[PDB]
Amino acid sequence: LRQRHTELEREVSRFEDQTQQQRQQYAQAKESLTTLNRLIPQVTLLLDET
Amino acid sequence: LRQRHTELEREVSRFEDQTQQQRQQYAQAKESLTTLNRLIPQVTLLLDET
Amino acid sequence: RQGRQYQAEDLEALQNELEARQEALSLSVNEGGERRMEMRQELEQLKQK
Amino acid sequence: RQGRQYQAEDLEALQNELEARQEALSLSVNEGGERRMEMRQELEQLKQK
Repeated sequence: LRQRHTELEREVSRFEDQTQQQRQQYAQAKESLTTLNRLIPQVTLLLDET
Repeated sequence: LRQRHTELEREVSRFEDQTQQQRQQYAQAKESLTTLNRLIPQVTLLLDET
Repeated sequence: RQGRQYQAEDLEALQNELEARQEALSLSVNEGGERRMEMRQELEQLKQK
Repeated sequence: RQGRQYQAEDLEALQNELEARQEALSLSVNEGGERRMEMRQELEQLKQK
């Protein structure tokens, strides 16, 4: 059970690492998507590269 | 523990309902925001009601 | 569709409002599911017991 | 800021992909939370044992 606890702690660490990494990364991704869909949600088409 | 099962099921039903409605309305509001910044992301300025 | 005329002449501000709503979406769901999810685990535990 | 010159000529596909990645955000976060809390309950069981 102590070995189980050690492995469970390792698993807690792994979950925390994954959740952090993913939430931060996808938060920056969300920010980038928001910037695109705010500033240039097909505003480029309005520009149309005319 | 079976009485606890019953009460837990009641709580789950309540939360499930609330989450379903909340997510539906907020998804609709999100979709409204997307329609705004997609059809009229300040495209009204180009329209300009001239 | 949402609002009936709802100041469509200059609706900029509303988008920002929706942003808050959008945020409140995640929260409002993230907690909700978690709660039920929590009890689901407990439910399983109860069943096992 | 993201990329350096990143298909600005046509970026809608990228917007869609990032939407998919936000869906991934939701799924991944919920999955991590459920698993970690379930295995925390397991930790508690192991402790009592």
